[PDB]
Amino acid sequence: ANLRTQKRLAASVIGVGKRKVWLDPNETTEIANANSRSAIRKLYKNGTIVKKPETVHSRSRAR
Amino acid sequence: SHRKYEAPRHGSLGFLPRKRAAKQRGRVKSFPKDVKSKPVALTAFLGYKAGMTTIVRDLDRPGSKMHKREVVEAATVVDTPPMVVVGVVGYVETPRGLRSLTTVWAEHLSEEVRRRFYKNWYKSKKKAFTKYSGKYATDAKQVETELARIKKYASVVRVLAHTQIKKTPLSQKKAHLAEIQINGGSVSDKVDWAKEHFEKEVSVDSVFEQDEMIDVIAVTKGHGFEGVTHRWGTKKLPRKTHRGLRKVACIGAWHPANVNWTVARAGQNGYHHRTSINHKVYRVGKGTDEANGATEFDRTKKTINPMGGFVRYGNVNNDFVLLKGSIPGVKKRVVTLRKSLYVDTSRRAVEKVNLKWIDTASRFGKGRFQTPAEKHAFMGTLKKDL
Amino acid sequence: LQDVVTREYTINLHKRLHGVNFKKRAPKAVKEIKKFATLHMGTTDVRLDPKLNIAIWKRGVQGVENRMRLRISRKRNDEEDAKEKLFAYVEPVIVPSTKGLQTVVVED
Amino acid sequence: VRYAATPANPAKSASARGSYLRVSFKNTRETAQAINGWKLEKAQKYLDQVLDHQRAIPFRRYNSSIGRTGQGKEFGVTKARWPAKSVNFVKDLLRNAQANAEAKGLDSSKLVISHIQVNHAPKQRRRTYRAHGRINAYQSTPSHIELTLTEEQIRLNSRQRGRLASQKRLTA
RNA sequence: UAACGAGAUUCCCACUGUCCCUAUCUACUAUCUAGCGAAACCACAGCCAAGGGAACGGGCUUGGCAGAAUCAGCGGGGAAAG
RNA sequence: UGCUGUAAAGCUGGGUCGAACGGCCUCUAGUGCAGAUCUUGGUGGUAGUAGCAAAUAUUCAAAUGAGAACUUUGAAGACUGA
RNA sequence: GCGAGAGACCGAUAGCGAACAAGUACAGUGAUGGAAAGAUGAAAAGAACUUUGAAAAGAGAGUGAAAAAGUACGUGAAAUUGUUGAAAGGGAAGGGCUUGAGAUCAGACUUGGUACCGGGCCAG
Ligand SMILES: CN[C@@H]1[C@@H](O)[C@@H](O[C@@H]2[C@@H](O)[C@H](O[C@H]3O[C@H]([C@@H](C)O)[C@@H](O)[C@H](O)[C@H]3N)[C@@H](N)C[C@H]2N)OC[C@]1(C)O
Repeated sequence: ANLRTQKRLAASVIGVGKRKVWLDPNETTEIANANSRSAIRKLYKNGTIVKKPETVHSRSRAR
Repeated sequence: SHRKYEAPRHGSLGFLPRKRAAKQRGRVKSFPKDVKSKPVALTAFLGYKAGMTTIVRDLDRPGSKMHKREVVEAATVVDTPPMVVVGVVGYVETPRGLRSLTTVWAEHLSEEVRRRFYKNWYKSKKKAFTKYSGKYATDAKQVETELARIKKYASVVRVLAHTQIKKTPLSQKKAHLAEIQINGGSVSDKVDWAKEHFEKEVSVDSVFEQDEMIDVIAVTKGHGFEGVTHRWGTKKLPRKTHRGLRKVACIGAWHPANVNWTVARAGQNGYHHRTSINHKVYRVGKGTDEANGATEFDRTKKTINPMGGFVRYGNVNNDFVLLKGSIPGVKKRVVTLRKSLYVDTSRRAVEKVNLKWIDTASRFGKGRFQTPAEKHAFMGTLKKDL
Repeated sequence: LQDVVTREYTINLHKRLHGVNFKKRAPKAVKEIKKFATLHMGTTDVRLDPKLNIAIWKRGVQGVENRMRLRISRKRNDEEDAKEKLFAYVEPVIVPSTKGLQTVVVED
Repeated sequence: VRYAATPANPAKSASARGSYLRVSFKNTRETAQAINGWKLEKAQKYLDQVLDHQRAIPFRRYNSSIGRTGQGKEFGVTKARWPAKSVNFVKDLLRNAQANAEAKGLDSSKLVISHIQVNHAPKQRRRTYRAHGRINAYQSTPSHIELTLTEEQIRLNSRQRGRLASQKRLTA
């Protein structure tokens, strides 16, 4: 119910900013149990945590 | 020391205090002085301000540069359905002023005037005047004794009358009830005329004729709290004035050590009671006339209402009075029309006006057509017309 | 009285947002829709679907559409000691034009 | 503990207290006076309507330069206000006193608020910073609240005696 | 004395709400509410006119008068505060 | 609650309270407060008043919880703009 | 400095600055500057248990000679404040003098003497 640490750990493990980390809204309890980086990796592999895609910056008008 | 230079006072000391009027309906302070030898008549009439328009006229003032020439003039429309007489009041002279002796009411009161006696009509049992009505049903002898009292003792007789507000487009359902003084004839004649008009309608054309000069009593447009610059027209202080410039810089000398009543101060502006005189009647139109807005020279089959309706009022579907110029009040405001308090013999008072044309283009914008038919003729067929 | 009922409405948000501070237009549209749902369903307990919130904010803080087609349903609220026996659920309606649409009872 | 007022019949009464409550003394005094001497149930209903801004608390002493409202017409005033925190503290104390009365067997619908008062509690100090490097006080003005619920010769001269004897002998 | 100057000054062109003469609009305040909550200052206090008086009184003398509780403003007075 | 004295003051009834204290003859002094912009501490009126307005901006739902404008998660709208 | 005995001395704003974890806490770059603060009760017997409350707490109960001693603790003044009762109130209030009204207080049937004697007070 306070997933601030899990968000920070996922950002570190996945290799993105915190702004690109998606924590499953429907899986709050299991994410709350993920205290180690190892558990964060497991949740990342299962898809419970997801890397959001980058916001497009197209160069088509520039070209 | 004296003022370095002279200037007239800002604002008039005769319209004080600049406070909110006590009632929204404007009251008639004074009625025309009674002349016994005239026919019995009403001296006032209540209507509703509908809006303004433009007319064209030929001027008849010899010696004027515009003599025998067309002039364009602003004019005001007052929606004036007939009033209903519902009662009579007798006043006796006393060394302390006029005192009302008794009030006599008609047998039946319409729902719109009986709504006037209620703050919460929908939650009430509607008992107003229900026991009074039984003073007629038995034999009306008590009513006639009261009227005999008025004949014996009163020196001033006024009728109680109300507007038929449901003939206007107003969403207000309460009628406006007022005392209108009866002038002419003896007191007995006044009481008889009041009695024969109980429950009856009296029309505007019986009080006011065309070319008459009449007075308007109404409460002005409200503006709320106002500063001295606009409330009193004082000079704006220079641009570089610390703490602001819409002020009166000196509000008094050291002595007297009190702010004087004559100094301009910030306060409530507008919503004042005003009695404006000498507004000429340009037309007394009729509600049944389907060419209210037509003249001898402009023969178009046309009502007084502008295309689209009067803005924020509606359509004038009753008898109306077209008055020269502007009158106090806003749209929808109940206005009291009064006969002149004096005899006027000047040209402007005795001129007979003959209207050439009355404008009926939209008041909601830059109206450029007088009629839907003219609009269609100018623009031709449109897509929505197929 | 049909306590449980679903109807579809048009709300004229343009006249309700007239003169409103530009950074409060979308937040005030939220408040206007809540007030609109109480005027028709008689319930102060009004819940807005998050898809409605997305539709309100689609064009930014001052980009609210002039008219929105809403589906409002009054529903029971067991939730004892709630002060409200019913509540109104407000959700958007995808339509090609939000013009010329009358209030319609929805047969679920 | 000693209450400022002791019930006439303690068997038909129930009290409650709150000390050192961090709620405005002035708002609490006005809210306590607004229900002083009322039936308990009437007072609870009224406080709930105050919280909903349907009725207001009349401010009669601590009211200088507060606003004016039409909800004061009920009480003959123009200055009234809706202090939620004071209302909540007073409601909690009324609830506690009702619980105490129920434990003593008293009937809730008969209970009237026969005593209620607010006293100053010691102030809590904070600090506020002023222009030109000055420090001023920023204190709280807390409250002591307490309340109680309660179930609802002519001897005569010689001449006077002689006069009455004579008058009695006259009328039989 | 060319050049230079946030230096002082006069006139001209352009320009304009500086002005004639003001009006209207926006945001934030003020305003009302929930919560929070200071300070300056304070003999006692607080309606006027005249008198006399430390020769310009809130109080004293003689008059005018005088009706609870108040809110937003205001800058005459408190020979206001610092 | 009263009594005595012109007075400075003295005595007494009732309540509160818990460990020492007074009359008389004398001795002695760091011995009597309204003021000193007195000292230290405490407390008011002011006053629920001034005010809590720079730095574009927040919204819906769920979770948690006695309690959520302010916590967490999701959706979104924004900004810093290397 | 070390060891003793005393006083017509002071009695917690006094007496050393300090009666207490006082040259402490804290301030200042530094030299230096430098407070406030003693007392439940004989004994913690420091309130078990029930109940309302999210809780702090309340209400019962309990201990105690006392809770009018509850670690906000000996007594517990004043300013200031709440409630209750009584009264007054047209641009201050307060004071003297006088009386009325309402409240309080007091006294001679005496330390009365033996139905009588005799006295006290207010009056004609
Ligand atoms: C727990 N708070 C402590 C508290 O112990 C406080 O003690 C006072 C204490 O000194 C008082 O006691 C006092 O007793 C007398 C007399 C005036 O009562 C004083 O002369 C004496 O200095 C003092 N002991 C006592 N009556 C109340 C406690 N709060 O001392 C300071 C403090 C921080 O407030």
